[PDB]
Amino acid sequence: MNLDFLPNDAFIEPSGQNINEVASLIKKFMDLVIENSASSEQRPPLSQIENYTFGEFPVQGIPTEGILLQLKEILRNSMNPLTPNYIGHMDSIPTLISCLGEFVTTTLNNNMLSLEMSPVFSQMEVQVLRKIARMFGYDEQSGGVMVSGGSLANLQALAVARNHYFSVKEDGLTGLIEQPVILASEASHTSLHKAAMLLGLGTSSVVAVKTNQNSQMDTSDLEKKINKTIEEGKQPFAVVATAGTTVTGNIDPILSIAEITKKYGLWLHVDAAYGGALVFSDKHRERLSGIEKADSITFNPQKWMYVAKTCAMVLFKNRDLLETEFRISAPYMNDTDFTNLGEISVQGTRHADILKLYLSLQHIGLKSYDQLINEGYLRVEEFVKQVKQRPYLELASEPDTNICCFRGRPKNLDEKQCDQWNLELQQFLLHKERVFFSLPTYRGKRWLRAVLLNPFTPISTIQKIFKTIDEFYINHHSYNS
Amino acid sequence: MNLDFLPNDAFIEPSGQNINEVASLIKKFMDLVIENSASSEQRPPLSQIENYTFGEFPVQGIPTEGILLQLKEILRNSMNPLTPNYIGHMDSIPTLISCLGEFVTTTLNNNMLSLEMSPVFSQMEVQVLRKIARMFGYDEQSGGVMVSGGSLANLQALAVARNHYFSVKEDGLTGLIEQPVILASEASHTSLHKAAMLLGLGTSSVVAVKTNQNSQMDTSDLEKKINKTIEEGKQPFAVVATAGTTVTGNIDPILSIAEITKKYGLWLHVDAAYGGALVFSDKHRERLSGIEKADSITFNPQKWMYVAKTCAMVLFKNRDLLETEFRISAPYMNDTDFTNLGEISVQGTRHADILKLYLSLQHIGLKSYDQLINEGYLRVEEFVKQVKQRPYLELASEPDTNICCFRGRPKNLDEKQCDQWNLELQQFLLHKERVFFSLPTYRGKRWLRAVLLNPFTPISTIQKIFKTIDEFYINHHSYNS
Repeated sequence: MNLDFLPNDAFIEPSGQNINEVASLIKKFMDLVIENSASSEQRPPLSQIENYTFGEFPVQGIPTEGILLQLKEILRNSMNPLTPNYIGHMDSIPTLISCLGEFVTTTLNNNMLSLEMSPVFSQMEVQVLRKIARMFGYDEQSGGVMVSGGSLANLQALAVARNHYFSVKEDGLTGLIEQPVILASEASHTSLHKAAMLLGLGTSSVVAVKTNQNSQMDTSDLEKKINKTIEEGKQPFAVVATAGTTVTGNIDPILSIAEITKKYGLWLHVDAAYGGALVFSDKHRERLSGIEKADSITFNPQKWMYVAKTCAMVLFKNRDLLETEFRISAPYMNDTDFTNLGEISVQGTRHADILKLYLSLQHIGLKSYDQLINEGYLRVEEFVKQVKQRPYLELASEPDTNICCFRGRPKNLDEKQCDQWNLELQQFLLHKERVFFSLPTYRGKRWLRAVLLNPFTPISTIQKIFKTIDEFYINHHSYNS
Repeated sequence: MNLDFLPNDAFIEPSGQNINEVASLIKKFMDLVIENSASSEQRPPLSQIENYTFGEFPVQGIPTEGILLQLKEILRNSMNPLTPNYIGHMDSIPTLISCLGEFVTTTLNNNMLSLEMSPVFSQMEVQVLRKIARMFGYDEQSGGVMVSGGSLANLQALAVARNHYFSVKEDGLTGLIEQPVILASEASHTSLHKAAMLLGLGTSSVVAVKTNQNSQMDTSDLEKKINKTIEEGKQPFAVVATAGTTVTGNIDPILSIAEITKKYGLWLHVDAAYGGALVFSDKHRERLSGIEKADSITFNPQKWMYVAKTCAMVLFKNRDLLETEFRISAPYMNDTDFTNLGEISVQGTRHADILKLYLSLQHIGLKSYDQLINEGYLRVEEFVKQVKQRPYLELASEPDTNICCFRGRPKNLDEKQCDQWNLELQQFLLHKERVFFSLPTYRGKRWLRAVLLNPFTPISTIQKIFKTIDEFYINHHSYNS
């Protein structure tokens, strides 16, 4: 009786008889997490060792002790992006309030499928997304939806555009004569190809446009590509403008692209998954000029807003387009004026991600977020200043965000020797000061990429890193030759 | 200096200077959550009041106090599925260890985009999904991937099938002559239509097949539909078998469907989002006989396994099909033997959901899950027994899972009067004993639907609701007439 087979703390009994055991277990977990996270800076950003002993469920439930030991062992070997010496990827330190809100949401166990399941979260999400859309420059007719990652947002926007221009919602793409074409920058994200493939358009449907030296779209090249594809059998219907590309973090000229698309009557989609956070900065918001011309926007607050994963949204200039092109009246649930979020979304059941974003915005505030963005820009400006004044160092392009991609180009060394030199420098930096630099391959060459997101990285760290770089250059065998 | 603009507990400093403030805030949040969840049974399962004052971000960060007040006021008005008197929907009480694991994963802030970002979680997920696939009856060639909800799993399976049969991965669906057809049961989930629409096949591509009295697919009707669609221009390519339908929770005859699909060479896809948990029950696993014949399976551990949302996976009989049909070699990240989970998935960045499932399996064990499933079946059997022996009560169909849909059919009342009687009975039951019954519309009539997932619901409760039903029937004005 009273569930004697289950462990005394398997569930939180609604009556509340086992409150003491639940409290003790929660306290143990909280203490372990606090101890692990407090000493993040001491541990190296990356660990080479990995664990591979899983996939054997026990017949008898293991006690809380032992489980805690295994959890601690797993945690020690996990990736460590919380240390200040991790400036290689877009992952950064998340706000504490967001993590606590995520825990609260998991404990509540509500659902975003319908309003009945989320009486308050649905309205909160609607209002918060409306405020964000207003901040991007849209009117009251604009409307958005939250998804799990920017890939789903891109897929939803492309599907809506395809349905609106071709009206294949109920028939399909088999009867169409000319293949639709989507034009994208040659430095665009890899999710565009997957989205095009999943919609039946074809992986080869995406047509790449040339970019200038700063990894920005070339408007004349875009016009030439549009004309060349029109003369052929295919017909263009969408143009994708990327703000904050993946590698160099550059921003396309959205204003000219929007003008061209309006001239040719194409659907303009803006992918500001990283650059969107600029709308929270008074000084640097103008870098996104013309974003109000796009027919849809993809935004990821989890990147530059320090919100625990995952938080991502897609915004549309017109709500009726989402209500008609995407929505299907097949479901016959209870009639309610409020539109269920599962009908106009790619996925039906979704975890309530609005709470963490709302809590983060309330706790930090607008001014603090503006200050954080300004500090990141200051760090990137100092990094760029240090990169110059060194003949052997060259920049891929002038930065537009807190991302800087640079490389070493010894005069005597050739391309392969330069790549080996860059890889050796990355390894040396990682092993000496525990500073992590990503090593992407752009334009056929390896570049050391640094994303400056950690608020605790000081200028002295950058100066010490560059001093170590100079020491490595002087001590390397190439200089002797 | 030292981030004087931010609140003292906005982030967990890697150095560890503000450990005391972080600990105090975490303790406050834990105490609030424990207090709220302990008294879940006292609060009614549903609350009519909703909050609508959001969407105004503060210029200055509010202190932790006040934020806690607003958080608790929000919590009090949230839906309450943790009470034993909530048997209306598939939502239930989640395991505590899963919630704690979710909190730990959020604190770690790793990523499933690539192995480097999740050195251990990737391997853990691969091994756990392999074990689950082996438990469904697949061989070593089988392979799975976790997504966010069953809708994404259905979309991925349908996309893989379409690419495999038609080879439109690089060209598109415009050149095809005959429209592809997918045959589904008339009681199938609404996500099939959305998946068909998103893939360019067409919302009308899905062809509905008749069902017997028990809401199960009719094999002869399936064969007739296949022949009739073949004679026409269209050509079938996939057949969808649903285990544990949404309304009545019935299971289709997967063995005969698989035999027919093999005879006609179609892709069989099994959607066991709810029924899949039966593979953890020794006594009732045989209800899923023939599931090993399917070319893909969609499973949702979050429903019948009491895992905090969201946890869902899709399994494939062949890994090479996923490696070829779905994977695109466009990304040029670091070369590694281990395949990145973002290339073979609909979404790139995903929160680590494997940890909560692994922790739940370790803490509870296999025997405890078997016992929980058996107890649910016992409750449903008692519910069915009580439903009979009452002339005015009729069952939609004989249950196959812990879901029972029944209704009241007074002899004198007509259809509209019967529907009004059912709605009034639902309201009366909700208002007297705080017992929540869902009110779906099936076959043109409203049915009181009860999903028995709460482990703390005893038989005496069922007897009490049935006595209340008898009292309502006797006291209703229809009986006097």
